[PDB]
Amino acid sequence: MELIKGQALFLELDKKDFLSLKNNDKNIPTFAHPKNQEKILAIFSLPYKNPPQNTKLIAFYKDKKEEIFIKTLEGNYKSEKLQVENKKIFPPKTIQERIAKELKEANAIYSSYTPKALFNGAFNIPLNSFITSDFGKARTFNEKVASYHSGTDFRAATGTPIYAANSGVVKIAKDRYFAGNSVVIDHGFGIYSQYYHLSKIDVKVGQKIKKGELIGLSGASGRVSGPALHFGILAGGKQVDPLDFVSKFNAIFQL
Ligand SMILES: NS(=O)(=O)c1ccc(CC(=O)NCC(=O)NO)cc1
Ligand SMILES: [Zn+2]
Repeated sequence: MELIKGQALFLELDKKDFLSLKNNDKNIPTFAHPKNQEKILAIFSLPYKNPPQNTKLIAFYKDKKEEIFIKTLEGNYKSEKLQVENKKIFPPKTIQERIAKELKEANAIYSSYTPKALFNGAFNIPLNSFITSDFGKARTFNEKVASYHSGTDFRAATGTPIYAANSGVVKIAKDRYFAGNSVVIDHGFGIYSQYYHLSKIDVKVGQKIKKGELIGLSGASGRVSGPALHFGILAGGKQVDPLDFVSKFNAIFQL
């Protein structure tokens, strides 16, 4: 198969006599294919930065092993050369400390696999706007990828209402350094949706939240380049293209 870097892929597999699905010694969780009962699903993601050229998964069954080969494609992401080498930058310890802590808090949350569906049918776009800045917009020195846009930015003046893309449980609901006023929702199966740079947070941590229910107001917090919404999806342990994901997810889980 072929998968563009920074995208997710729903794998279909026979349920009967299935034992495990592996990427070398790392396990990959599985879940019910909701319409077809003889099948199960797993989410596989390739990182945008530094993906392997090829990947080989193994679906072990009681009676046989089934291999899956996935070729890593490059896609057609927008990309600009960097003038100045990125290098190490030297923030104050006070900030270093905050970042490093908020990172730990994030990694703990994103490696807390919920093995049931908390969602309710398809995802909807968090607001009825348009994309100002695409996912995957990269900045490169020597065609090595230094950074990229980990989400997608919608047009939103400060105070534009934002709605949960799908049902779930709120895991983050506070101001953070890079993300500004962040909200992150666990939808189950390692699928998290992200809403950043809010001007206002209207939810707590631990709160069960309905699809289309209000989670906050768009803003510009922690954002250099003005008011907007930054929407993100983490799935199969990686930041991925949110619209591409939504479209694949919905194709399967449509109400
Ligand atoms: N979920 S998390 O581990 O806290 C995280 C993911 C991605 C980013 C990346 C970012 O902040 N991009 C900002 C931006 O340019 N918006 O227009 C931060 C934080
Ligand atoms: Zn953004």
